[PDB]
Amino acid sequence: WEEARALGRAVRMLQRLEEQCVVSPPSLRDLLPRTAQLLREVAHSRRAAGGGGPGGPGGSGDFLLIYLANLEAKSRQVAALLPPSRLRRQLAKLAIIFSHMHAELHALFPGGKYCGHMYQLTKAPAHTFWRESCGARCVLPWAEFESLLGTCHPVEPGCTALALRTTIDLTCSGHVSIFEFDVFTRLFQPWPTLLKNWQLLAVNHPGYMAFLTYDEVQERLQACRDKPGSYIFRPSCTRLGQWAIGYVSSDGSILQTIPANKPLSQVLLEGQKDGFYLYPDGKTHNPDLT
Ligand SMILES: [Ca+2]
Repeated sequence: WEEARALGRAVRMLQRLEEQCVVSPPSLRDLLPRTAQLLREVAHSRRAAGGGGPGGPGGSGDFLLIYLANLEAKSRQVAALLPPSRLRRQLAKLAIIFSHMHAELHALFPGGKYCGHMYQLTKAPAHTFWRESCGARCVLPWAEFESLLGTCHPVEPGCTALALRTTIDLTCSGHVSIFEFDVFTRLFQPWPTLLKNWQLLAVNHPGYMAFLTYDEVQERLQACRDKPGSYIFRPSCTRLGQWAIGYVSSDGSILQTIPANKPLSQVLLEGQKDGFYLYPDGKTHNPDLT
């Protein structure tokens, strides 16, 4: 069967990369063997008589077809860069993407065993939307997903929709999994104003940084070290669905805040009032979040 062969090809490509990579999270040296070990687990479980969950479009089989083709494409990108500033950045972005691919596979096939049909989103309104719109499916192509989301939260076609796609699609696969929609709706809660929240915080906010690691943001914030109240906020790529707010304190040290149940807009507005989050990316413009 073709899925078994494809799983073997993927495990081999991850081993080649792992050997070609011979530090701080996300690290390809860590992620490559971890993802391979998970795929070996998936292969074993797919031998079982049941365990595939509801079939058809967007089920476990479809998820793996799309996931392993994308994992191949990203692995080719890494191989083409590795030695046998630009390079550091390209390998950082790809490490973030691998951290995303690992987290998604772990969320949906923990221990190798599919749970995409049972998976539950963090935010209840978003969970209901997914199960009502998408049913038992764990993954959709972007164009279908943009249509379904639009029954509730329509986005303007063109550059805005494409920006939304770039934000939601953590694995850069062109498909949205239930795990990606969980992360997105957690980050940009609350549900009733979901895309307004995303517009105000991730398209029109100079403090937002996507696809940057902890080390890259520290390097960025150090530049602001003489402007206390400077801050940037990014989605964590190691603790998916959480924000990490990096900020310059009064004394000039770089601290971190992690939001919990409060929407980001509330955290930033309260941190503005308290005088902590004042100059986004060190810029003078701080957007009004009411
Ligand atoms: Ca994706």
